[PDB]
Amino acid sequence: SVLTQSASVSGSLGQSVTISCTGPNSVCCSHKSISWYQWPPGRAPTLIIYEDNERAPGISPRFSGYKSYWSAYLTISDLRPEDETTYYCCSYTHNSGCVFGTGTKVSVLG
Amino acid sequence: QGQLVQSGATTTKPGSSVKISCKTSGYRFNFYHINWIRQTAGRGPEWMGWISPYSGDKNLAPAFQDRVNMTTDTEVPVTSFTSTGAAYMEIRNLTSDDTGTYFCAKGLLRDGSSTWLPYLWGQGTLLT
Amino acid sequence: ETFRPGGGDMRDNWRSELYKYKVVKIEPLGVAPTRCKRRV
Amino acid sequence: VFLGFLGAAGSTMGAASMTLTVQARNLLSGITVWGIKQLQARVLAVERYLRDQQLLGIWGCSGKLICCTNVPWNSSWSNRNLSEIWDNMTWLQWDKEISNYTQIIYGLLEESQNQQEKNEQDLLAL
Amino acid sequence: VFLGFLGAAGSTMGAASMTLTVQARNLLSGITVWGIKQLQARVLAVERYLRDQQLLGIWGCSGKLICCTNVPWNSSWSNRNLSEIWDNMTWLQWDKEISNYTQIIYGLLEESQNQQEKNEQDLLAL
Amino acid sequence: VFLGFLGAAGSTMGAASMTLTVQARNLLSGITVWGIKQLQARVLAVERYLRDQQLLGIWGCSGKLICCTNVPWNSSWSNRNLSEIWDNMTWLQWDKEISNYTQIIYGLLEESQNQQEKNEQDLLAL
Ligand SMILES: *[C@@H]1O[C@H](CO)[C@@H](O[C@@H]2O[C@H](CO)[C@@H](O[C@@H]3O[C@H](CO[C@H]4O[C@H](CO)[C@@H](O)[C@H](O[C@H]5O[C@H](CO)[C@@H](O)[C@H](O)[C@@H]5O)[C@@H]4O)[C@@H](O)[C@H](O[C@H]4O[C@H](CO)[C@@H](O)[C@H](O)[C@@H]4O)[C@@H]3O)[C@H](O)[C@H]2NC(C)=O)[C@H](O)[C@H]1NC(C)=O
Ligand SMILES: *[C@@H]1O[C@H](CO)[C@@H](O)[C@H](O)[C@H]1NC(C)=O
Ligand SMILES: *[C@@H]1O[C@H](CO)[C@@H](O)[C@H](O)[C@H]1NC(C)=O
Ligand SMILES: *[C@@H]1O[C@H](CO)[C@@H](O)[C@H](O)[C@H]1NC(C)=O
Ligand SMILES: *[C@@H]1O[C@H](CO)[C@@H](O)[C@H](O)[C@H]1NC(C)=O
Ligand SMILES: *[C@@H]1O[C@H](CO)[C@@H](O)[C@H](O)[C@H]1NC(C)=O
Ligand SMILES: *[C@@H]1O[C@H](CO)[C@@H](O)[C@H](O)[C@H]1NC(C)=O
Ligand SMILES: *[C@@H]1O[C@H](CO)[C@@H](O)[C@H](O)[C@H]1NC(C)=O
Ligand SMILES: *[C@@H]1O[C@H](CO)[C@@H](O)[C@H](O)[C@H]1NC(C)=O
Ligand SMILES: *[C@@H]1O[C@H](CO)[C@@H](O)[C@H](O)[C@H]1NC(C)=O
Ligand SMILES: *[C@@H]1O[C@H](CO)[C@@H](O)[C@H](O)[C@H]1NC(C)=O
Repeated sequence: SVLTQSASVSGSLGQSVTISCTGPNSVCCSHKSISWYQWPPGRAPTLIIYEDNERAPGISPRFSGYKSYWSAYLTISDLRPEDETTYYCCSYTHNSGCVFGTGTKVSVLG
Repeated sequence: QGQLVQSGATTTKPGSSVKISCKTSGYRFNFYHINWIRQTAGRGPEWMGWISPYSGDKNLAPAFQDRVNMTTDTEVPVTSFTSTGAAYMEIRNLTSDDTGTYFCAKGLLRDGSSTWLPYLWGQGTLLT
Repeated sequence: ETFRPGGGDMRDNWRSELYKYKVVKIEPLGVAPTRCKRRV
Repeated sequence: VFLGFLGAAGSTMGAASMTLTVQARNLLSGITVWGIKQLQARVLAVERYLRDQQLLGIWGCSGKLICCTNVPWNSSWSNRNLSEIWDNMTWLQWDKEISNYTQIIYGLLEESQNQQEKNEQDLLAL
Repeated sequence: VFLGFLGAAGSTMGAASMTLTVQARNLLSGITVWGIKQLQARVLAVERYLRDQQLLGIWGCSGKLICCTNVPWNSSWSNRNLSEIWDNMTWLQWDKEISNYTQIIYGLLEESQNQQEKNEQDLLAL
Repeated sequence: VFLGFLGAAGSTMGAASMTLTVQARNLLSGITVWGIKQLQARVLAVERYLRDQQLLGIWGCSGKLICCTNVPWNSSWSNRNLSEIWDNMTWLQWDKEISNYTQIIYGLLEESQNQQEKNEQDLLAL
């Protein structure tokens, strides 16, 4: 919706990608946390990264986060083959809900 | 670290209401919120709302407040730190625009700034 | 299925009132980590 | 709020860590059959208390309720993040997950104190 | 001078506050009828001592004889000037005038310690 | 090395001063005939321990194993050089050579603490 992501980006094995996540001042970013979700097509998602740069349990140290005053970034260091899916970002605070993003499909064809 | 199994693919038609179940296990059900999230065809994913099984309190987006029935049972304790819960979801004015996969999601923590964050999900239910 | 009264083992009597109770031992020492270290 | 004795038993470790003096008060006072059975209890209560005060004394934490040390947290003991311990788990859950390694830590907290004051005796040797 | 045990019992609170280790020594040692009556006394003496050492431990005064705190003196407890307390009244008179409010102060001296080290755990969290 | 309880009993005072927490652990726990004889022992063990912890508390050494003080070493007690004490004599030999003067030192370690905090109460009187 208002949280415009990075449309779509491609990659290659061993390299690192970057997904954008930015919106207007009403949802992003310095006064809101950002969460990143690996979401297979209409299946069971996975919380990767919460409270800007904090990683969920079991998340490989490849995924790193970074939130600026204007846009939040999700890096995927060292692309492994099992990475092709759609990544969503959500803006939230402590007593609110998830303002999901527009999605970004990542390809690893190499 | 438990499962959140849901109901089946109950495909109805506009006008009616649909009740979707969410039976928990493996974790203390009253310690984490149950978020409801949907990914329909026509939009992306949309956050519907979460409900606190302990406080009985409900918070849901204004896009679904006048549509969603969100209730919960009371856990049947299994062990000291385990239980089995049940969360129910309904929608009022149902259309073809609400066709999509629906999931429940246990909250992340019991305190802090990411308490209700949808962390542990179910498997999905295909609507109309 | 037929049921007949009886008893004798007098601990059944005390058990009918001590079912609500249970003895526990407090162990107040807990070790847990944080980003805290003492000075020099 | 004032939950009372063991009130935060089901609360997170971060919430319960603020209500320590509640359980600290009732650890020594309270919240001819049984004259020898009562005296047998009034002696046991002191011995259990002095053991816990003995370990606090040989760790440098004598008089402390929250005491920071020098032993770094071995991830082998529990590879859990900080925000998934104090804002999620209860102190009863934690004591189970650290049941085995609890004896290893008590020794590390000792020599880290005897070497510390041995360094301080040299710090004041001038 | 060396007045002895309770020697400054009739002296001003300022004079007696310098002779504290005198009464501190004889609080735990001293200045089959009675085999069970003697053992009943050797247990009571330790329990009374450990209670007083328990309160000193949860106030941050463990090991202190004169211990300064954070609780400001409520004038409702006693609206007496400083020079009309330590250079006029005796410690026996003072314990009577503060008999009621003595329990209020013991609680204030506790949370002022648990919040203090909770602030210190954050002071060393960097 | 780990010599064990009293392991460095024949070692120099400098070597044994590093193995203090070894003997500190087993001072309170351990390395109807005897029901009243056992209880008679479980009370004596606590009283001997609380006396040693009482002296440490009135010397300012509560919680310390190696504790530096203010009392200067009177050469009349022992006119031995520093390197002929810690690198030559054993703690058993030392306790004999200082057997007489041991009671004098315990009093000097007391008023040097009560005057110290009396000076600190004035240090914070502003
Ligand atoms: C027993 O176990 C249960 C379940 O584990 C514990 O309940 C959980 O407690 C934690 C903290 O105590 C809760 O986290 C907090 O969540 C609030 C969000 O609440 C706000 O929004 C709600 C929806 O709009 C609303 O209900 C709240 O309004 C009040 O009124 C309701 C009436 O229904 C009342 O029940 C509520 O309790 C509210 O008082 C409220 O507006 C969130 O705001 C908190 O974040 C703030 O605080 C933290 C620090 O505490 C801080 O880090 C943040 O930055 C922010 O400042 C906080 O996260 C959690 O929601 C509860 N429920 C769960 C986990 O399901 C219960 O506490 C345990 N009790 C004991 C005694 O052990
Ligand atoms: C749905 O919510 C309404 C709100 O008024 C409540 O009355 C009703 O009980 C809920 N549904 C069921 C089946 O209980
Ligand atoms: C962790 O503990 C093991 C033994 O349990 C030890 O061998 C290892 O060195 C420790 N690691 C750290 C980083 O302390
Ligand atoms: C979070 O905890 C994990 C242990 O499960 C650790 O590997 C990781 O480095 C921690 N991250 C932060 C930001 O503390
Ligand atoms: C402690 O040791 C036992 C040995 O039977 C083992 O089963 C248990 O898993 C250990 N504890 C933890 C937390 O791993
Ligand atoms: C004094 O004590 C009363 C209660 O006894 C309390 O209400 C008041 O706030 C206190 N005043 C000060 C200045 O501490
Ligand atoms: C003296 O004590 C009284 C209380 O009786 C107080 O009101 C006054 O301010 C004090 N004056 C000085 C100078 O301390
Ligand atoms: C303590 O309370 C009693 C209640 O009977 C009262 O008479 C007495 O005056 C109080 N103490 C003081 C110092 O006022
Ligand atoms: C040594 O002790 C004696 C009494 O035993 C005392 O008179 C003398 O002043 C002391 N000397 C020093 C230097 O402390
Ligand atoms: C060595 O000890 C003796 C006491 O026997 C003392 O007189 C002398 O000053 C000491 N010398 C040094 C260098 O410490
Ligand atoms: C202690 O006093 C006795 C008195 O009989 C004396 O023989 C002994 O030499 C004294 N101790 C020392 C170390 O001089």
